[PDB]
Amino acid sequence: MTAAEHGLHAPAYAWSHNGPFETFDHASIRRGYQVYREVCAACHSLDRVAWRTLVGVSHTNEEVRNMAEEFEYDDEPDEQGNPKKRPGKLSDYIPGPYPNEQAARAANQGALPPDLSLIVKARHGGCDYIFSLLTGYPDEPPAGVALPPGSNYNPYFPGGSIAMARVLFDDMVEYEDGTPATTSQMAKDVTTFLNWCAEPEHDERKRLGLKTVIILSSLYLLSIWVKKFKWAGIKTRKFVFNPPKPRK
Amino acid sequence: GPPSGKTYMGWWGHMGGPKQKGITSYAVSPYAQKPLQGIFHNAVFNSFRRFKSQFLYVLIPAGIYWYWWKNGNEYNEFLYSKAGREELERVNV
Amino acid sequence: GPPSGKTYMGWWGHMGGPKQKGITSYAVSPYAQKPLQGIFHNAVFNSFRRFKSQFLYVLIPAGIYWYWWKNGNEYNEFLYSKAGREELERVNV
Amino acid sequence: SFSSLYKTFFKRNAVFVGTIFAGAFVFQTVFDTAITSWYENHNKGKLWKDVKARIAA
Amino acid sequence: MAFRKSNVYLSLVNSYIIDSPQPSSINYWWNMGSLLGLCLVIQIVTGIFMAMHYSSNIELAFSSVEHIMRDVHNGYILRYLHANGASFFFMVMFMHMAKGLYYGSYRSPRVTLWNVGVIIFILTIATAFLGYCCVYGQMSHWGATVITNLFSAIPFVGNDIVSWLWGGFSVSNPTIQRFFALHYLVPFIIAAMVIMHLMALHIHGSSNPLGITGNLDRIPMHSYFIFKDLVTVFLFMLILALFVFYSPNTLGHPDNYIPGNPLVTPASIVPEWYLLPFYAILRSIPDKLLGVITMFAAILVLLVLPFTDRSVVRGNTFKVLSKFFFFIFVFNFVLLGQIGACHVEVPYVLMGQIATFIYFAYFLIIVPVISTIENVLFYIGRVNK
Amino acid sequence: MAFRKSNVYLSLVNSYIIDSPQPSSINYWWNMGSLLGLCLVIQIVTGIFMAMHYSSNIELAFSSVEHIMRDVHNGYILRYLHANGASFFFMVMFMHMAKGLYYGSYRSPRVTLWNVGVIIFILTIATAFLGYCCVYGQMSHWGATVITNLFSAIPFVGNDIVSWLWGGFSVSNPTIQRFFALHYLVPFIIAAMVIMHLMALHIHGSSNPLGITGNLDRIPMHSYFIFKDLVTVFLFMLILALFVFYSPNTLGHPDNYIPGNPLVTPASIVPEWYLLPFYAILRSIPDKLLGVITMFAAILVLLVLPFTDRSVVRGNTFKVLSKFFFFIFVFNFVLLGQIGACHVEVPYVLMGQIATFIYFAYFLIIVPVISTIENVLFYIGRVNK
Amino acid sequence: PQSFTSIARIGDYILKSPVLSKLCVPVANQFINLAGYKKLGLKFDDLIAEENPIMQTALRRLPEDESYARAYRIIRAHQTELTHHLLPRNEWIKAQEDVPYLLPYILEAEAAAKEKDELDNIEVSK
Ligand SMILES: CCCCCCCCCCC(=O)OC[C@H](COP(=O)(O)OC[C@H](O)COP(=O)(O)OC[C@@H](COC(=O)CC)OC(=O)CCC)OC(=O)CCCCCCCC
Ligand SMILES: CCCCCCCCCCC(=O)OC[C@H](COP(=O)(O)OC[C@H](O)COP(=O)(O)OC[C@@H](COC(=O)CC)OC(=O)CCC)OC(=O)CCCCCCCC
Ligand SMILES: CCCCCCCCCCCCCCCCCC(=O)OC[C@H](COP(=O)(O)OCCN)OC(=O)CCCCCCCCCCCCC
Ligand code: HEM
Ligand code: HEM
Ligand code: HEM
Ligand code: HEM
Ligand code: HEM
Ligand SMILES: CCCCCCCCCCCCCCC(=O)O[C@H](COC(=O)CCCCCCCCCCCC)COP(=O)(O)O
Ligand SMILES: CCCCCCCCCCCCCCC(=O)O[C@H](COC(=O)CCCCCCCCCCCC)COP(=O)(O)O
Ligand SMILES: CCCCCCCCCCCCCCCCCC(=O)O[C@H](COC(=O)CCCCCC)COP(=O)(O)OCCN
Ligand SMILES: CCCCCCCCCCCCCCCCCC(=O)O[C@H](COC(=O)CCCCCC)COP(=O)(O)OCCN
Ligand SMILES: C/C=C(C)/C=C/C=C/[C@H](OC)[C@@H](C)[C@@H](OC)[C@@H](C)CCc1oc2c(O)c(OC)cc(OC)c2c(=O)c1C
Ligand SMILES: C/C=C(C)/C=C/C=C/[C@H](OC)[C@@H](C)[C@@H](OC)[C@@H](C)CCc1oc2c(O)c(OC)cc(OC)c2c(=O)c1C
Repeated sequence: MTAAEHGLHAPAYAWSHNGPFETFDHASIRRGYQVYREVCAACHSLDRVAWRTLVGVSHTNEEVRNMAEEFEYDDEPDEQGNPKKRPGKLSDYIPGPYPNEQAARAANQGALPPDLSLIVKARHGGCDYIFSLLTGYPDEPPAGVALPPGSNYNPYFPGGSIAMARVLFDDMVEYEDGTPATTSQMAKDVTTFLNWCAEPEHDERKRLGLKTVIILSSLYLLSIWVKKFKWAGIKTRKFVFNPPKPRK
Repeated sequence: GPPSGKTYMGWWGHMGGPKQKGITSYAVSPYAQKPLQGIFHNAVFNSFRRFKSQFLYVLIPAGIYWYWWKNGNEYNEFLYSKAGREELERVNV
Repeated sequence: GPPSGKTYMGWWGHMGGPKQKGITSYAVSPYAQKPLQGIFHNAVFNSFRRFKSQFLYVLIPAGIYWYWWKNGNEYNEFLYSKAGREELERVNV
Repeated sequence: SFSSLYKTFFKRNAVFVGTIFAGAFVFQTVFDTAITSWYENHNKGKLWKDVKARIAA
Repeated sequence: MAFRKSNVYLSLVNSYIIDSPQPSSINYWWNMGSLLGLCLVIQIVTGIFMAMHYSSNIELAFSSVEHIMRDVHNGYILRYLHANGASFFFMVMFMHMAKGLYYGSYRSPRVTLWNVGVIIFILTIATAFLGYCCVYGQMSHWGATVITNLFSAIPFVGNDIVSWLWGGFSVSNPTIQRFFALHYLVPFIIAAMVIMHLMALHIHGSSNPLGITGNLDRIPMHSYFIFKDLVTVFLFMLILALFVFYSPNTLGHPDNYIPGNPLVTPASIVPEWYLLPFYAILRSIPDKLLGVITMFAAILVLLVLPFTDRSVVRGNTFKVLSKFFFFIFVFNFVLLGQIGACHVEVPYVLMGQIATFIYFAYFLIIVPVISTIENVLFYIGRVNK
Repeated sequence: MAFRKSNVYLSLVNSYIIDSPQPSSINYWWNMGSLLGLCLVIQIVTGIFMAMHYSSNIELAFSSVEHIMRDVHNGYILRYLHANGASFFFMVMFMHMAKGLYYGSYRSPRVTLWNVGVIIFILTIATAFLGYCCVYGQMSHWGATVITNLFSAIPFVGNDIVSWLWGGFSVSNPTIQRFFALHYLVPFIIAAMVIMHLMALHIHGSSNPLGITGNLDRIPMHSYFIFKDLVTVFLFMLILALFVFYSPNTLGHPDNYIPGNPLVTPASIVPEWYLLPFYAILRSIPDKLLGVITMFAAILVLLVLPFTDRSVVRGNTFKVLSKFFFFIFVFNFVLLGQIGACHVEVPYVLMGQIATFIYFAYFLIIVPVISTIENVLFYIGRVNK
Repeated sequence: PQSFTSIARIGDYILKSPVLSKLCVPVANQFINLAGYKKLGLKFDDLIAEENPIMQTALRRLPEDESYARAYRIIRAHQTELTHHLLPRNEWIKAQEDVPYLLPYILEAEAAAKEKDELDNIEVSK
């Protein structure tokens, strides 16, 4: 398989959550949500993330409630049977930009922008790949590359021809905390947020892992010592042979 | 109980081995022995038994296969690179 | 195999019963017997004769229960009829 | 482990199930607190609690 | 007598786990069987608890697994334990099988034990296939499609058998729902087969690393091997926990985090790692029917070993040539797996075909030839004339 | 020796069903056990085949059973067989237990056999309850609600246990999905308990209608009892087929053809027929906790029989008073069932309370008193001085 | 499962041939030394899988003194193996001691078994 067909290898960035003892940077998850909302959400859904899950992770209960209520959801029909709407609540799932697949394709030149709830785990390369893709669109495709109309060149994408154009540009977002919204900063932030969307158990899983490996390592070492003691009599056992007198 | 078929192993008291005589065994209680205060250092010269005596039976076959793999992998990489285009068309079609 | 606990039943050749002597049994092959035609007259009189010895053990208890049931059922039907409303109010609370 | 230290608590007997279970209950509490404290301290600044301290609305 | 021996139920426990006379010299390789028992238990328990939150309907499957990952308390632990546990089940099984091959465990009087083992291997592979289908990700749908289609190679009735397996025109709702029902069932059939496996083992007892009789020096299972088994049980749990908590998706495929799509087979499709060697064997044959027959034959050929091993001594411990070729077979099996992970390209195709030949040649040519030669070497190497 | 005896697997089949020495006089009441094995097989097989088309989600459950009735080829046969099979399982089990009661089968040396049987009875009732919940009709929802609520009677932690079983605020999706997973599991636990039951039976063999030793005249299971069991197997199938094909809903409740509704408990609610006697016992106590305790005690009291039967001879065949009271107990049980099918009204309340007292009195008072009287009667009716 | 009769037939053919003998024996000697069974105090005949009728007949006929000695070598070897060590050099079985003590009993049993099988299936040519 050629390099182009495989796609350019995504390099290893120093994600602060890489490492057995590292949690996600929650300030980054928070900014990442803003990038998702102000940029990605126009074409990408996040169907598996319930509003309630952001609480105590990237936002307060109050902030999430206000965010949920900005959207309308189907409610139970009235006493006449007529359909009605209601503001979103914590139990609702973050809504997508399109009502159906046909509408999504119609707004993206026949292409279907995938749900991003599991994108980090659904791609080889994980965070490194997502980040590299978002920051790897060159101004022009390499010489000799025939790019189909409506398509864009990105070396990190298998085949190099991708239906999504570059969307991150410096300062397109104004971060609440004052962080400079460079393309790489935004890409770093959405990727962290998206990693959390894919693995919300991340921080707790690693914490339990520390408890589990410590207890098991001790149990393993203890069992070896206990085994040696129980076997000490057999291991040091001695035999002597004295050929019996010929008579039987 | 129903009559069962003969095998090559019995049970305690009639294990099925030959009659034993002339052999005397001795053992000492684990409680009377040194509390395993000689794991390393004392068992380092004995260690590598499965290495020095067994490593070649494992190493040679492993080396043969690894090099066979590396050789084929480097060739595949060459074939799909710009420089390998002519040979690819030759061996592929 | 390991030694297992003794029970009150063995197997063919050592069933665990008392030593038998003086008893002689005789049998004839099923192939040499009348094709199961000795059913009626030889089993119709015995049938119901066996149940004539047992029916009272079943029937009396059954009769006691069927009549206890019927009596309660009829009383319930009365209690919930217009004529039983007076007594219903009395026994219900 | 030291022999005399063990003997002052259990003499020459092994530890009984009752004491093993009682110790496991204490272990579970102390171990969890110690691990959680070390873990949260190791990631100080990254936790939501730490972020919420500065950030507000 | 002691109650453990007298009681009808306890006597079985005592017979298999307490007083069972064990050869004094069995090494740690003899610990894999207990590990396989542990694996089966882990899978069944985690599976049942997850089943309580799973929906088999094709439109709900993938989402229900996500529900287990996200909403169920400790659900991610159950799922990662079950998924990684399955991989460990196969690794330990390969080691258990390799141990048997090396020590001639398949030889008389343990042929029945070995054959029952082969059946368990087949059932375990089938079970894992069914379970993988239940997630209903891209690899699930396509794996279900390819595997069920294997039967379309049966002449005359092949296509009908496939339609029957599907319950329709393709892998659809009926297929996933029946696969989940069957995924629940087979583990219990495996359990029954393990009991049969243990029964065959019990009548002759375990072999040992010297390959000779263990009747002259036995030691009770209780304490000695009960505590020795504990060493590897903890090591197994430690290693499994490292994957479960620190690297839970390393043994899996990213494509299975994409819901099944009947209209698109991803270019990046690759079978689960433990199936790669058999996958490579099938791909090595440029013919539909023969590729299928050859792959199934790679499992069935295990049954000829008691007949092709002409040696007069059990096991490879004292055999220079046999030890060398055993390792050639092992690394050849790993290579087959690596080839299976590659695309159909030069020179991987020839390499796969050669490795496939070596796999079969081992059982049918190498073992009988080398064992006959070794028999003679042992003879002429000491006898005068 | 013959292969059926030497082979490790066939020797078990031979000892249990070919050469097993049977008392020459066991009558047709001894055929119920084989019938129970047949029932278990019928239930597991029809159940697995239906599981392939079933959806446990609370919103899809009722409709998936209708899908089995309407769309699945022969689905109605599978469903009617499974549903009517369950009723038959209980009728035969009641007869099996009654035979044991009559012939003193619970007496030493068969106490273990009896106790394992009680456990199986409990597991079977629990399994049937779980399955009924899976239909998710009106009786399913309310039976699930009431039965899980039985645990709320446990002081202090009762409400927590119920919330745990439900997996929520009430019987909902979590509940039905876990009940189905558990319904699939328990039958396998029952199969394992049946194996334990058979092991206990095997060490002492069956008793016989005379209540004396069967060691002086045994005949092999094979041919004699294999063919005698076949007679009842066909009779059982004949009767089951009559219900399955000609009157499939007679043993059920029309309300279960109405989807579960969390807001309405039908006035016509009635438990499954085989649960009625126990339902009547619970209803007889005007207290929540004591009612639940008494109902479970109705099952556990079976365990006191080996101890309360003071007779020196095994069984009722030669006992006038015991035979009479055994039938009093039998019809009292049927009456309890009839009372359960009635409304809580006069004079059914009092009748149920008296029949409940009689149920317990049989084991705790009638059996010991009558058996003692009979021992003395046998003594003074012949001995003289 | 190659018979010892077959093994001996091939082996003797090699030993009797000056060419094949000088060519094979040295490799066989190296094979045996590399096998390492002598370092565990075992003789080759101790290594023969015994779970078959021929070997059981052979072992039953083996004289008592030799049977006791074979028993000791087997037990000692298991003990050495479990300790993951080799025996002290002076306790190793010497080439001169690695004698086929059981082989003659085995060959005798095989010959008798072979004859019984031939006699059990004899055809009569009238
Ligand atoms: C991912 C799924 C698997 C996870 C669970 C697997 C756990 C077990 C698998 C490994 C195995 O079975 O290896 C067996 C091999 C044979 O060994 P032997 O019987 O000849 O030992 C004599 C010992 O010194 C007695 O020594 P002793 O009993 O006194 O302690 C032994 C040692 C045991 O350690 C273990 O846990 C077993 C490996 O404890 C220690 O001192 C270690 C200190 C950390 O032990 C070895 O020498 C290892 C050879 C490496 C080949 C591994 C290939 C795997 C692909
Ligand atoms: C009900 C829904 C579940 C369906 C399961 C049905 C399974 C059958 C249950 C019935 C049962 O267990 O009854 C046993 C009872 C004891 O009998 P025994 O051992 O003392 O017999 C000696 C026989 O003449 C030997 O006679 P033989 O072997 O030669 O043929 C016997 C008879 C057997 O019939 C059966 O299959 C059982 C009814 O065949 C016939 O002649 C029938 C002609 C059409 O048989 C009897 O004698 C009946 C006595 C009254 C029992 C009524 C049942 C209460 C519901
Ligand atoms: C369907 C067919 C299935 C066949 C599957 C084939 C198996 C696939 C690979 C399984 C992984 C483990 C291989 C198991 C091999 C060990 C078997 C064994 O029993 O080895 C014993 C051997 C030495 O034992 P000895 O008793 O002879 O030592 C002398 C004492 N006096 O021990 C040794 O010599 C040392 C063992 C070194 C093991 C090297 C394994 C390399 C495996 C690579 C792992 C895969 C990576 C992706
Ligand atoms: C910063 C916000 C965004 C993020 C994080 C993001 C991320 C992604 C990722 C990871 C993919 C999958 C590529 C693959 O298959 O490997 C993708 C695909 C795609 N995205 Fe986005 N995206 C963003 C914004 C947008 C916007 C605003 C649009 C619509 C104008 C868009 C349209 C698409 C389309 C059409 C594809 C399909 C590509 C293909 O399969 O060829 N994306 N995006
Ligand atoms: C769920 C699967 C399995 C379980 C639970 C299991 C369990 C066991 C156990 C407990 C032992 C005794 C200890 C040991 O030697 O490890 C054993 C022995 C054995 N098993 Fe398995 N086994 C399984 C699968 C297999 C397979 C797949 C094969 C071969 C194809 C196999 C072949 C053998 C043999 C030949 C032995 C005897 C080894 C000897 O004593 O030399 N087993 N197994
Ligand atoms: C020998 C036993 C078993 C094996 C080898 C096995 C193997 C597997 C495998 C490989 C998967 C896919 C895991 C993944 O990639 O996500 C799976 C999934 C599943 N299995 Fe099993 N399994 C076993 C027993 C059971 C049992 C008894 C149940 C009980 C119903 C069960 C229930 C499930 C469920 C609900 C899933 C879907 C969730 C998931 O993907 O983890 N399994 N199984
Ligand atoms: C799935 C359910 C069950 C199965 C498959 C089963 C099977 C058997 C079988 C095959 C027999 C021997 C033949 C016979 O006497 O019928 C037997 C005997 C017996 N069973 Fe069960 N049984 C079950 C449930 C029970 C229950 C619920 C009890 C008691 C509560 C019980 C108590 C006994 C006793 C005491 C005997 C001995 C009868 C005698 O020989 O006098 N069984 N059972
Ligand atoms: C001990 C054996 C079993 C008993 C006593 C039992 C009993 C029952 C009962 C009473 C019902 C309700 C039937 C109705 O009223 O429609 C039922 C339903 C069901 N059972 Fe079982 N069952 C058993 C084993 C199994 C097994 C092994 C499975 C395997 C999954 C299974 C699957 C089902 C299914 C899918 C239903 C729903 C369809 C229907 O209502 O018939 N059952 N079972
Ligand atoms: C199906 C699973 C297969 C796994 C096979 C593994 C076998 C190991 C089971 C360990 C049982 C040890 C019993 C010892 C005993 O009764 O001796 C008792 C002493 O027991 C103890 O001191 C407690 C040891 C604690 C061991 C921890 C159990 C680990 C649980 C994880 C295992 C999961 C499978 C009698 O001792 P005494 O001989 O000195 O009088
Ligand atoms: C789960 C358990 C429930 C069932 C318990 C009842 C056991 C009945 C099993 C019947 C086996 C009969 C074999 C006879 C045999 O081997 O003798 C063979 C002869 O067999 C025959 O002639 C065939 C008889 C037809 C058998 C009918 C099949 C029964 C339908 C299945 C019902 C069960 C679902 C040896 O006969 P010989 O003694 O004259 O040489
Ligand atoms: C494939 C299915 C599994 C295979 C079955 C064989 C393996 C059984 C392993 C189970 C270990 C559990 C054994 C505990 C029971 C031992 C005590 C016992 O049997 O006491 C029994 C009474 O048991 C009971 O009442 C109920 C036993 C139910 C057990 C439910 C798990 C006493 O029996 P006992 O031996 O004392 O008889 C007197 C002889 N003079
Ligand atoms: C929950 C269930 C748990 C299981 C409990 C065990 C109950 C046993 C009932 C099984 C009945 C089936 C037995 C048929 C097999 C008998 C033939 C046999 O063992 O021949 C065997 C060979 O069998 C095999 O290779 C595979 C057997 C797989 C069987 C899978 C069903 C010959 O064995 P043989 O007795 O001649 O001894 C060999 C010489 N060393
Ligand atoms: C109802 C139950 C049924 C129908 C059970 C059927 C069981 C069949 C066999 O097990 C006994 C079978 C699983 C076993 O064949 C020996 C495996 C080695 C099959 C290996 C296998 O895997 C693949 C796979 O996993 C894939 O995933 C995405 C994709 C695949 O192609 C691209 C394959 C493939 O090409 C092969 C040969
Ligand atoms: C996760 C698994 C669980 C929680 C298992 C629980 C099993 C519990 C017991 O089995 C051992 C239990 C079924 C058993 O009690 C001994 C039965 C005799 C209970 C009988 C029973 O049925 C009813 C029923 O069926 C109904 O239908 C609509 C309605 C009912 O009231 C209106 C009842 C009822 O009032 C009782 C007492």
